[PDB]
Amino acid sequence: AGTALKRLMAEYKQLTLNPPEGIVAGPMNEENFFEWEALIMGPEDTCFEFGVFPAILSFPLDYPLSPPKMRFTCEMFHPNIYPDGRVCISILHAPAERWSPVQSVEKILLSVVSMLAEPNDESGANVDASKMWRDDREQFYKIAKQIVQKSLGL
Amino acid sequence: GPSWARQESLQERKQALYEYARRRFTER
Repeated sequence: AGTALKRLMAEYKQLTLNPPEGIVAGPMNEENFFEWEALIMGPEDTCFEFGVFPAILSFPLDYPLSPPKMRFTCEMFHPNIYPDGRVCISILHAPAERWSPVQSVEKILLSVVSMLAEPNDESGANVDASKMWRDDREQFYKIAKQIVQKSLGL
Repeated sequence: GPSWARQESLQERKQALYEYARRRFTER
């Protein structure tokens, strides 16, 4: 085991022992701790409430020196998620608060939950979603509920 | 416990989150 592997094993154990609300995360298979799936639930009383959004987190060899990449494998409609599902957030950019020794998988996932709860507007990875959030919030909320339904298969 | 039980537990927790969310999304 190298430094990345020991750290990922430790973070997985901690996430399992202390699960964040509405987040199920870990390696997809323990024979490769560099590829994780995280299921993130849209928080209750927010526009994506009860959506279940799967994301792949792909970790670099030198973790935790460098951040993972993260992409959703469900449809999304969000200012900070590219149309192809890639997540565009400051915590995942190499040195707002960017990747550093303080950061962790738990903080990545919590930051994504927060951005769902409160969509923000610096990045424009989805300009249509950025514009609808800014100017037609009621219509944004209608599409969010559709994204939720789709995430549940309903 | 072992790897395989952690993996089955993880997959069970994923299934359980979907079941939980579908109930909440369709309730009232």
